[PDB]
Amino acid sequence: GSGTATFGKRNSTPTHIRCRRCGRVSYNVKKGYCAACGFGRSRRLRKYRWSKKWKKKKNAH
Amino acid sequence: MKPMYRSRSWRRKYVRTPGGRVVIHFERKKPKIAHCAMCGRPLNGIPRGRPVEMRKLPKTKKRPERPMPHLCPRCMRKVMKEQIRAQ
Amino acid sequence: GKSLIQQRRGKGSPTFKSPSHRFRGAVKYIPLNYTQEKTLRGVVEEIMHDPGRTAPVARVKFENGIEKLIIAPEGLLVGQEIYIGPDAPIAVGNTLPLAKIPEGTYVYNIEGIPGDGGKYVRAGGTYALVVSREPDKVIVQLPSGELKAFNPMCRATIGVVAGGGRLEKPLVKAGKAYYKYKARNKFWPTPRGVKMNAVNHPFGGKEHHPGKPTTTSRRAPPGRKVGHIAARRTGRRK
Amino acid sequence: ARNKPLAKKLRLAKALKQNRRVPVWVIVKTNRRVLTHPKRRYWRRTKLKE
Amino acid sequence: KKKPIKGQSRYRAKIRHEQKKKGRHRGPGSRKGKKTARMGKKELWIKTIRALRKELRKLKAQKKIDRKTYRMLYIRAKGGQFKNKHQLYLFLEEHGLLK
Amino acid sequence: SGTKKVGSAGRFGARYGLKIRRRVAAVEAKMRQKHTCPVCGRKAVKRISTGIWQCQKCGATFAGGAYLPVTPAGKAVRRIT
RNA sequence: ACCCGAAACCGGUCGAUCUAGCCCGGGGCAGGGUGAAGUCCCUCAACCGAGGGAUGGAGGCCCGCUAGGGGUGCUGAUGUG
RNA sequence: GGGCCAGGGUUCCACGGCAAUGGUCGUCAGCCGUGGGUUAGUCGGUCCUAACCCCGCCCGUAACUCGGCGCGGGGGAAAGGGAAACGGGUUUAUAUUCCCGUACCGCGGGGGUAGGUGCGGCAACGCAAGCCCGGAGGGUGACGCCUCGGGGUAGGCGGACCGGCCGAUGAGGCCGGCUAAGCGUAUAAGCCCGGGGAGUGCCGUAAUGGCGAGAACCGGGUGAAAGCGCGAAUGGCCCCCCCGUUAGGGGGGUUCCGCCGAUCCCUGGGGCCCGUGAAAAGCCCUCCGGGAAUUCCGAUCCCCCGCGACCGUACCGAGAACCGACACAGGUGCCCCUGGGUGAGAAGCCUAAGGCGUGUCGGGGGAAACCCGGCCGAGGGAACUCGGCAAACUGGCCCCGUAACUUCGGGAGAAGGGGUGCCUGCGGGUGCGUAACCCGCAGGUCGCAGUGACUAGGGGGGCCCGACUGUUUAAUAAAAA
RNA sequence: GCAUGAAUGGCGUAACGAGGUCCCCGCUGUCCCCGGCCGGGGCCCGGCGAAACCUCUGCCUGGCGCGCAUGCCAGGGACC
Ligand SMILES: [Zn+2]
Ligand SMILES: [Zn+2]
Ligand SMILES: [Zn+2]
Repeated sequence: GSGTATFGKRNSTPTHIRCRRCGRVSYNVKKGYCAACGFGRSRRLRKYRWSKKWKKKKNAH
Repeated sequence: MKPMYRSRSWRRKYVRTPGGRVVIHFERKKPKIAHCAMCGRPLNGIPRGRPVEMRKLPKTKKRPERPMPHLCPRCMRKVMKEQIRAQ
Repeated sequence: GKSLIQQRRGKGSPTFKSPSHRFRGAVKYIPLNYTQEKTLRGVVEEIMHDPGRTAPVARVKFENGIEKLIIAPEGLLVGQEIYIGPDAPIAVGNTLPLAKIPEGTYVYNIEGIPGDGGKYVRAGGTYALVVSREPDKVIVQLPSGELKAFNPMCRATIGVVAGGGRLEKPLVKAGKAYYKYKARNKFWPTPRGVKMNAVNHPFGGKEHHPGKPTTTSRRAPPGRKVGHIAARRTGRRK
Repeated sequence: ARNKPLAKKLRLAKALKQNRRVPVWVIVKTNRRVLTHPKRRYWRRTKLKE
Repeated sequence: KKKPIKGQSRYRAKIRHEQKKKGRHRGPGSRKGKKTARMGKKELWIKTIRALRKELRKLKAQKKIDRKTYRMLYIRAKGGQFKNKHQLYLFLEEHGLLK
Repeated sequence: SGTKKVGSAGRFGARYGLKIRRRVAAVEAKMRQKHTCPVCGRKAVKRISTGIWQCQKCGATFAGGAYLPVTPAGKAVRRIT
């Protein structure tokens, strides 16, 4: 166990689906919030200074 | 069969069609019989059936024509005797 | 190190939270306004088994249309009538203030404060005894052997709680215990701290012995109160 | 899956329409400099982002 | 065209069934299940007791025995004294309880 | 039904120990008897649940002990009242 | 501070589709054996007793390549499978 | 093999192809090019609520997108609850969705009628049994595990008859002999209604059991799955004949008895809990209050007319369409279902239906040595080895027989011994039966061997540890932990 | 009793165990002592066709040597 046979149980509900706000497939469906933009958990975008992901979008890094 | 029909809440019947093909028919189970409010004994004159069957019938074909159709005859007579004596 | 079972229980996780939805509901007395200065009649409609209560429960419908759930006293009959109030006759199943209950009587479900709903003597098969009555306090002997003083206006029910003797029979099987404790979501099976690693328990270690006395101070901090807490003594009393 | 939501179905439809080859007239107009696009996809090999 | 089915035959099985009815292919060496598995217990008791009750009721209806005799034989049958109606009739004739 | 000692504890076979089996058998034998009903006064009382007993003739149902319809404390309070 | 290489330490965040625990709602376990409590009947004597035969279906019971689950030995095969 | 979730997202269908992909080749393809394909009042989502979650107020925090009790609002199940449709046909690809035939539910409307103002029964009850608005109560929805009786239905078996194929154009074998929702219609168990007045007691069940708090017994009421009639032969199935250059057209039949019988349905018993095995929506009835109705109002009853929105619907569903980098011997889904013989058996073996020859590189050969997987080996029988490791012995069923010890339950299938095939006739149990299932008896006879293949325990005696069932280091430790 | 001992329990114990250990019947290719046969590889032929690894090379006896040399010293062999 813990190897090849384990990955066969990935046929359940996906953990993350598309997010209506940011358009990225990071919407935690069971809990009900986005792991990228914070949709459904906060009104303001989830932005952190230690993260370069939101700078990569606008080539501003 | 579909996962919904895999449930045991459906009763399944095997039938053979006039065209010669065997088919599986699923039906919803009928409810239980009405029971007396006081002692819990089964009532009489109240047919069993799901809501559609119950609505398929007229008013007088789904309950007895006597006062307090929700009680069995002993309870009905007992309650009326007590009420008359109290009055 | 790592946390203890008692430490983890304080965070209210589902592993430790009680399943208060399988049960029939709390059994509290009707509001004191109804019961004080007035006496109400009620009829016992049903007696049933409460998953986590250790005692049977009963449904009562009062003359004012109020329905309530009570702890059934031993010998209670379905369809009988009970009375709640100062003028209630002294009989099993009747609730009335301690001031009106003669001494030498068995009572249960005593109110700690007038109108609190009852805290004391609620387990199955338990009862308390009325010792003395005074204008400012009523002395009652509790199941633990303590003489406690209650306000005279505190309410109690006459009789003994049904379901006594439950401990006479063995729980023969680990499965029997499994179902008993799963009914209320109590931590079972339980481990022994002496067989844990040193990271987990004060008594943990490769050797399966406590390296320190098992009597812990009452002033010890959380994560250390294990074994015999503030024990006056230990062992067998001769 | 047998049961699908409309929004996911529409996104899958957009991806399906995207997955096609470059027009031959586009190739000749561009003089063979444009021969493919980055959205080509094989269902059993390259899986959709959703 | 649609080819016809290659239907399996039951001729040998039919012959074997006739032989077994006669009493063949039934010895100890042709048995695999337990004797109870072969002739169940509760079903046998049900058959015999229902037969005995039916016979007793028939006798009472025909008036060959009185009410006391019917009662005594009923409790005896429940107790299991009689393993078959032949033994029941042997008891009747032996005790002279049959009119 | 013809067992010298095991009684109702014969379902356990050779398990759980002499004292456990004896105490189980005694408690169950006492509980499974027929008890006098407090209403109709006939020996037709059976336990339907832990602490709940019912008469099989008149239908009266009451609350009693875990394994016996009446306990010493209940008897004492009944006589006192 | 000529250039490369650490185990590690701190901050904020992401994870219970694997796996651990618990809650809610649901599907499954061929065939057979043994025979607990309960409930009885028959025969001779009767100052006591003695001799037989049923019924009933419990079990963290038993055999079992049913399905399903587990992984003791061969330290078997494979061990760029 | 058949049906189908999750996941995949065009992989589905036709035509045209083989530069690349496919463990070889390939004219083939889940591959490349072109053009197509998913039709719903009834099937699912949509409605209800379960565990649980979210927003607002409120409190805390330096503060917050952070932690939190109480009040108010909302969400939360495509296998829980929950209105209504099934046959035939059609396309290369869709059909409970399209076409024909026959139905049902929701809303609104029109013409009548029951009733407002009506009856039959001692009774249980039988009835069309007034309309609208608001409220209360009862029932149903609505429920654990184990075990057994009764009533059915799928499927299966034997016989007769009709048509057809093989066979000697003998005996004999096989193939077809079909029937949906909907509508109308009754009993079984359970419970009830009247009469009746028992005990040196009777009555009854598989069993437990019931009776002056009302038994036996004689009349009845209500009450399921089913069967029966229409639907319905004009449909489907088998066969025959004439035209046969393509292309077509007609005539027959499709009828009965006897058994076994479900894990599929309906219904009642009994037992267990220190274990008590969901809620709401919806639906039915009753009762209270209020509002109209008399040349008038008015249905839960008959007849008819109109309207019923949004989204999924192709396909695989796995030893090649999912996850694991793969057309991966793993995992997910074996999640639901299964003719005949042997047989206790959903075991092993053979075989019908359906499927496949793609668990996709082929050809040659006394063509060796050696390695993996199997079969047998004379004489001895553990002398091998750390150690009987591996293999071997026994093996199903019937009968006899069975020790130390013991917690009296067990040990126990202890140990050990005898039998087992086929054929010809009888006896027995339940049964109406010479139907079906099972149980004995006598005789004749063949082999080395009769559980002849398949299936299928080797046994006993000391000691240590842990009482037992159970759990553990997923990937070197299953243990005395 | 180098250095056991009574709830970090003492002693005993029926039933149970893919736990550890000793003995006996029966059995056998474990062994004396290995020999035949069957299917798949191995081998040859037609196709598709890699990887680990690689300073350059690559015969020996006595030795010197960072003390155990295919490559140095003296000898012996060696057709590809
Ligand atoms: Zn987002
Ligand atoms: Zn009643
Ligand atoms: Zn009673």
